[PDB]
This record gives sequence, structure tokens and C-alpha cells, in this order.
Amino acid sequence: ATSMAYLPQTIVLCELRHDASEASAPLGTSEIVLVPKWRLKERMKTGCVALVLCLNITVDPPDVIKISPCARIEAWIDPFSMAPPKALETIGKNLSTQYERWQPRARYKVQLDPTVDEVRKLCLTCRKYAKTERVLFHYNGHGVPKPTANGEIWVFNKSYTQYIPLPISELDSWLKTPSIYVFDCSAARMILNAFAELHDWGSSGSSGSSRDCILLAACDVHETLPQSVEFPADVFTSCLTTPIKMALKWFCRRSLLKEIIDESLIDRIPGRQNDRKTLLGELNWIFTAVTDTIAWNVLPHELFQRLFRQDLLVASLFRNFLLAERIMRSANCNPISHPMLPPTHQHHMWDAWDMAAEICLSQLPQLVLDPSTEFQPSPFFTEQLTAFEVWLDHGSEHKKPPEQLPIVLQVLLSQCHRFRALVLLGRFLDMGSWAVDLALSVGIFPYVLKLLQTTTNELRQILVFIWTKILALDKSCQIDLVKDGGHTYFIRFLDSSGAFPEQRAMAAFVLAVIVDGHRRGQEACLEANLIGVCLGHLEEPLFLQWLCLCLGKLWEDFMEAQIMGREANAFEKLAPLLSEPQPEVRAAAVFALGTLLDEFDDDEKIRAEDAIIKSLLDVVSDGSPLVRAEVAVALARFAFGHKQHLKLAAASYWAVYSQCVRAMFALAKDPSPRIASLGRRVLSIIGIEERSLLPLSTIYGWSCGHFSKPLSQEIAAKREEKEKFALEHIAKCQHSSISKLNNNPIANWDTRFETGTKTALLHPFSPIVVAADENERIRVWNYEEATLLNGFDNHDFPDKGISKLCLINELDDSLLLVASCDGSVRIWKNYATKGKQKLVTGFSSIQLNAVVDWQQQSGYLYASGETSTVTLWDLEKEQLVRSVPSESECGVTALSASQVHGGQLAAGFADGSLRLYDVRSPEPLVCATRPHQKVERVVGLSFQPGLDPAKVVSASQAGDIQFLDLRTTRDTYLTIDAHRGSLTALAVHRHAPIIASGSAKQLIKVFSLQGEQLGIIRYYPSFMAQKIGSVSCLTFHPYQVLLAAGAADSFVSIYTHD
Amino acid sequence: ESQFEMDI
Repeated sequence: ATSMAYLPQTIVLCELRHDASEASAPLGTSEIVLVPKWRLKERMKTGCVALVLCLNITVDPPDVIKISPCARIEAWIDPFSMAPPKALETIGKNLSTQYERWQPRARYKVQLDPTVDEVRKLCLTCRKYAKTERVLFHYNGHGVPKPTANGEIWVFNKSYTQYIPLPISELDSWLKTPSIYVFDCSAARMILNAFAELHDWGSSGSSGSSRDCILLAACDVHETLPQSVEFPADVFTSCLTTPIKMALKWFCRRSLLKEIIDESLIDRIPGRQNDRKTLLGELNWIFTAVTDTIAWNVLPHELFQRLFRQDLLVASLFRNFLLAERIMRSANCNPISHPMLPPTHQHHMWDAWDMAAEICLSQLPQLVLDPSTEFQPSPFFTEQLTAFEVWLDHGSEHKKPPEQLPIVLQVLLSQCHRFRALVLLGRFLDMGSWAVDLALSVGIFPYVLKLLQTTTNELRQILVFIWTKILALDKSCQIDLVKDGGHTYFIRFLDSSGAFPEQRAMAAFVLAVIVDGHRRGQEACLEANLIGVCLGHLEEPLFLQWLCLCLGKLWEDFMEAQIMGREANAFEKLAPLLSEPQPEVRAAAVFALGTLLDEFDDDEKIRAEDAIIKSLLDVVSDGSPLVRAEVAVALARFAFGHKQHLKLAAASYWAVYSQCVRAMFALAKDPSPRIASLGRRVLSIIGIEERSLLPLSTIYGWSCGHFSKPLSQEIAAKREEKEKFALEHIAKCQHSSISKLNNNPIANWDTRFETGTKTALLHPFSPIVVAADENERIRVWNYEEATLLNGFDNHDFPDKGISKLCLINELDDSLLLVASCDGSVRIWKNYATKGKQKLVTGFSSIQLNAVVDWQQQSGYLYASGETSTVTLWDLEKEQLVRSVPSESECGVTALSASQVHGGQLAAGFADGSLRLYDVRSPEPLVCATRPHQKVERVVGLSFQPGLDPAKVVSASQAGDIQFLDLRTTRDTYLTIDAHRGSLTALAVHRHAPIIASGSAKQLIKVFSLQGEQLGIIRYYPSFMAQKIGSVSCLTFHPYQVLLAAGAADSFVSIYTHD
Repeated sequence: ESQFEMDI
């Protein structure tokens, strides 16, 4: 109902630019610099391949064999179907054609049943071809004996009478640093166990590595390859080189029991490996996706990046190796790689492959009956995208990565489910920096970089979002976006057939990052008319912010863009933003105007640069430190050019340059100490006390924080908690018949203010006093616990003077305003903590004996003093909304804003006069009256407790409190003569009908609103100076009948009414 | 020169 007038919802100074404990980020400090770990530059190439084939045909080595069925198919050929020399040719050809499909642009060399010297040359030659590039050595010892414990491969002599051993040391001497080996022989570990012992131990911090020597062995030390006819001899090679063919042929014999499904249809599968819209290519695609996923969840960032991203062939071999892991296992063989890798067999994900290969192979019978192209695409991708969704909703933390992530990647490659994958990816990127780091670890970057070439307007809104998130984390993608012409993508999105300025802010932000200190990005965006595009929209606050930050970064340190800025009238379109309500907008405008910069002469630029610096000097005295900081950096920039002019101006002070010097010295004494040190930097650049000395802007770096971040119920609980206490105790104050004062004080607290207490303030919702010295020290005393809670120095400047203490946002987390006699205002968070009290904002109100009052309702701060005007500040905007002429011709001594009626204000004057204002009116002065007729200053005043514009007001120093309501009559309601002269303080309650006055004799008289003397208190001195003559602090508790009083001695005493 | 083939 009506008492909602007492209880405002206007919160103020609780935005992200006023941030609290962990971050002093909110300007001043530079942005958080990044150090990435996803940087393997070298796309590595396996440029040469050496195939070696030791299979003496129908000459089994004397190691085991025995089996009557025994397997001997190789490269999918029966070697007993062509006679030795042509069989061994065909196997050599097929096997290279097999490998060649994985790396078609390497060079391939085959050698069949070779001598040691032939192999010496093979390997020596493969070095010379691919110098830095990797070499692949494939060895097949099926017709020779098993590798040794001495570390040996077996090869032949010319006449084939002997098996000649070939030391691993010699192979490793012929091939060198970048190389990879495949061994499809029996006891193959044996080779790797030799390799590990070749070189001295050291040169790494992994298991037992050093070089770039990669090894793929077919089975263990004690193991022999399978002889069963269900497998070939070629199992490991066939897994690594023909994975699909093997995976299905295996799936037939094992799982389904083979006899329903003709196994030779696997040779005749329709389509090619390329076409994802054919049954072969799509099955190949599912396999890639399945296997790539098993690797990513099983392996760590680094090892995954080395084996599965770096080298296209190594990627494929180690991918296909995970199939060997599984198949070989079923045939009593346990293959190993040198970078060892954890167990991957029977990972959940092989189940999803098995499902899809069963759904494929049942379809295969009918597709041969006729090429019908009734090829039903597999649900697999849809199914896994849904499992990623499930993860994103339920379990949306860092509770171990999503697993479906490398499948989301594969889906981006075809249009089939691209939009939803991109949607789910963005949704995933949105959860934070950690999730971007994960996306870029999978290898999403270049695929999402390619999609900036897609014209499809469906994808554009999601692609901007994805790129925002990436560039919010990693600024360095700058280089790659410009080199591929991705910058044009976002400029078109700024022109926009589409709508939504939240999306266009992103687009402006993305371009700001692309450009930021990137002279090729500046140049590329300048050629695309980004100035013109941006300036077009300058004819929502976030969008205006980023339109400026984009232009700012584009101008910066680039005379060609600056010239385009002037002649496109950037100044004339930017300047009106300098007076926008949001400090974020103003500060950004200042940054942009700032980066356009860099006797009697006029050319084009001097007009612009004079007009720019004039407009920036106009916002020197701004309410928000955010803006002032930017103005100070832009002044430093301007100062850097015109040092000679500005030195001569500093001589005479101690046309436009004289204004500049005032602004430096004004900034040098600013109430925000970071702004103050900024101004002191500018002074030292001028030489009042190499481009590296210039201070650097922060608005851009702060604002980026928005995007590097996702895109309540306790807050409202403690809000309503206090509202209950307020409304209940309001009624109590009013309706309780307030009996006499209890003269026995509850406290007589020694502040140790040597000079004494000058003001104080009671807290509404807790047992706290705040008191202040004449030199603006602040103590936060507790009157229920009898304990100190904090100690300050409000500012470190030598010229002191306390003027006022107020509470802003009483209803949720109070901030302590501390106004000073020079007009500066400082508002403090966490003032009740032991010593963790940050300065939220400081601005100089009044541009003296300043007098200040805060109107929580309207968000207005009123300030004035020995000035002709009452200055009006709007702390939601942090602007000087209005300068109201007092129309007095003497000083404002006291100043009370109405807590009920926003805009309305009472003002006590030095001559004893008294004025109402309605600051929300074309004529602000409502009425002007004397009351109390001695010509002495109005030491205090206030609006009468209630919902009317009446006024307890006008305690004059002459001694007389005068009551008057200015609706009906000028003359006084009621006079009370508290003191014979020397009235030094007044205290008027917010709700209870009660007042108290203070005397510069010794004395405190409490009165009813009607006039009854409810109490007298005499503040007695402690030694005999007889100086209790600044009984200055007198203040009632907002919601309780509790007085607080302090003098020109040292004791802040509290009293109550029984 | 991408690892997996894209269809733009």
C-alpha cells in the first residue's frame, strides 16, 4: 500500500562495473592474459613408405606352424593361387595400394624377400626423399623366424638358403628422428623392447621415450599370430590398412555365426569410401567417428594431439590400431604401440559400431538384388547427438568431458545434421572457457573456420555465436580468420538481412578482436568498409558499446583508418554517445575518439583533433571512474603529441592547451586513487614530476569479459526480510507513545578522535554505528557487542574535511557514502568487515563547505555548499543530470532530500533563509521563506516524519527550531527555543514523532514533535578545556527510538527511551 | 588441407 513510498526498489552501484572481492578488474587493471596449450603447429607429413615382405612361399619357417587348415591369405590374396614369384608381386602391389588409400601423396617402395643390404638401401633412400618428413617402415616376417631377445629382425640371403638376422640398431641408424614402424610378425614386442634399449635413458618425462620414434607391433613377446582360417595371416596389417573389410568379415564369423549373411557381399559393398551418402562411405564415416571418439576419451590432450591430429596417416593407423586391439585380442594376441595407449577394447562405443555394422549388413542382401538406392542413412549420428544433449542438460558441470564431442565434430562435415550439431556445440561452448578449450582440443577450429564460407543464412546466427565464444577465450585466432577472409563473414552480419542487436554486438565484438593490434586485420577490415558499416548503425547500449570499441581498435595507431574516420564524420556520430546514460557507452566512445588522435596552422586534422580533445575534456569531470580513466588515457595520447605546447601552458598556469593542463591537475587530485595516479602519469609525460610510458586503455579488455561468460532467490529473501522489519518498526515508531529519554547512556565510547567526533550514522538493520573524525577517518563501532568492526582513512590527501555519511541500498547490502567538504564523494563496499573495504566509486560533486544528501528513491544525490547552485547527480547513470540555481546569493548550510517524495528537496541557508525545490520541474524553486528571524545560518533541517511535504527543519544557530508546513502557510506551525544561541546540531527522526538538538555549550535537549521536552543530556568534559562546543553528531536510528551523540572531546555516546 | 573432409 502507501508505505511502499518508504521502501524503494531502486538499487544503485551494484553493476558489473562496480565489481567486488576477487576482481578489481572493473577498469584500472589490464585484461587477463592467456597462455594456450593447444599449439602443435606442424601438420606433419609421412612423405615416404618402405614396404618389406619376408614371406618365403611354401617354405614355412621352423618355429611352429603345425595346423592343417592354417591361415595364409595376405593382402587379401591366396598366395597358393599364383605360384611364388607372381603371388609375391601381387601381394606387394595390393598392400601398397592398401596403404596408399590412407596417404596417397607419399612415395611407396616395396621390397620382396630382401637381403640385409637391400633393406639398408631401402631405408637409406627413404631418408633422402623425406628429410624432415616422416618415414613409414612396414615389416612382415611370416615366412622368416621370430624376432629375437637380442633385438633382431630376420631377412634373407640371396640364394634363400639362410635366414639372416638384421639388428634393430641398424634399422634405427638408417631411418632417423621422424619415423614410424609397423611389425606384422609373431613375437613383435621383442622388437619394441629392443627399440627402448637402443638409446640412453633420459631426454623425456613420460614412460620410457625420447625420440620421435613410433612403433606398432602385432602381438606380445610370448605370442604367435593366429593360424585359424577365420583370420588371414595378414590380420594386423589388414586391420591397420583395410579396417572396414576386416571389421565386417570378423563380425560375420564371430557374432551372427556367418551362415545367414553371405560373407562375399562384404567385397561387393556398394559406394565408395568418400561418399557419406553411399553405404560404404557412410560405414567408413561411422568407423572413423567411432574410433576417433574412443581415442579422445581414453587418451590425454597431448598424446591424442600427437597420434590422432598431427599426421593424417599416423592418425589413420592409430585409429585403425584400435580395431587391431579388439580383433587380435579374440585370437590370443595383444598388440602394443610405443606410445603405449590405455586399453580401448570393450569400450562402450564399439557397441554403437556393432549396432551400425549389423544394421548395414542386413541391408546389404537387398541392395545387391537391385541397385535400388534405398540406402537408409544410419541413425548413429542422430543417436549420439541426442546423448550429447542429455549431457548438456543433466550433468552440465566439469564432471568429466561429454564423450560425444569428437562425434559432434564429424557431424559438421556433412549438411545432414550440421545445424543441430552447431547448435549443440554452441550450447556447449556457452558453459565457459573450459568447454571452448575442450572443443579446440578435439580439433573443431579449422572446420568451424571453413563454415565461414557457407552462404546458408540458417547457419549464420549460430556461427557468429560459436566464434564469439572462441575469440572470447583465444584472441590469437585473429590471424587465421583474416588469412581465410572470415572477417568478411561478420561484416555482412553487421549489414544484416537478419535482425537482433544482441547478435550484432557479437559481430562487432568478433571484428574488434580480429582487428585488435592486427595491422593486416585493420587493413582487411578497412578495405571492407567496416568504418562505413559501423557508422551507419550510429544514426541498444551493448551494441553502441561494441560499435565504438570496433571503430576504436580499427583507427588505433593506423593513420590510414584515422583519415577515413575524419572524412566519414566519425567524430560527429561518436560525440553524442559521450552523453549516453550508460558509463560503458560513454567510456567506449571516449576510447574511440581517443584512438582517432596521432604556432597557428589549420589542416583537416587539426580541426578534428581540437574538436575531439574539446569533447573529451568535457567528460573529464564525469560521475563514473570508468569514463574518467578512458579520458585520462586519451589525454595521455594527446599529451604525447603536443608536449611542447603543453609544457608552455604549464609554465603560465603555475587556447585549447590551457584547458588540457587544468584537466591533468584535476585528474591528479581525483577522489578515485587509480584515476588520480592516471592523472599523475599524464603529468609526467608532459614533464611535471619511450611510448611505453603511455598508460593503456582498459574499457575494451573489461567489456570482452561479457562474452567470455555464459549467455536470485537468496537476494529477494534478505530483501523481504528487512522490508518486514522496516514496515513493522515504521508503524511502531509512529504509534508508540514515546515516553521520556533514559539519561543513563548505553555507551560512552572513546573513538580516540583527538580532536573529536564530527559526524555519525546508525545502521537500520544491525547494531552498528559509523563515526567520522575531522580528518575523515572512519570507525565502525558495534553497540551490541561493544567491539570495533573496521578502521579507515577515507582518502590519503593532506587537505581533509568530513561533510556527510549516508547509506545507499539499505535494503540489500549497504554501501557507505562519505562526502567531504571539498565536494568529493566516496562510496565504500564491505565497510563493516575487519579490513576488506573496497572503494566502489568516487566522483567530485560540485564543479566551499560542501553539503550533501542522498535520495535512495530517485537515485539522486544532491550536493551544494558555498556555491550559487544545487548540483544534481543521478547515480544510476553516474552523470551530472542538472545544475539548479539556488537563487539565494549566500551559501547552502544544510540540505535534506525527501525520502518519500523523489525530486523534492529542502535547503537551509547561511542567512537563515529556507527553500523548497522540486528538481523535476522547469522552475525548480518551489518556495522561499525566512522562518526564525535571527540572521544566522541554518545548522540543520529535515522533512517531518510522514507522507506530507511539511518540515521540522530550521534549527538555526540562534537556538530556535521552527516547525512549518509549506502547503498552507509560510509562518511557523510551532516554535521551540532549544538553546540560547550556539545551536550546533539537529536530529530529526525518520518515522517517530521526535527530534533532538545540540548546543555548543554542553547540552542535548530531546523534544516531541509537538514541543514537549522529552529529555536533557549534559555532555560533561573529561579535562578542563571546557570545549564541548562541537556537539556535532546527533542522529536517530531509522527504525528505532535510539539517539547517538558526540562532541569536541572524544566520546560517541548512545541513549534510548526506556 | 584438412584431416577430415568437409562438404561446404
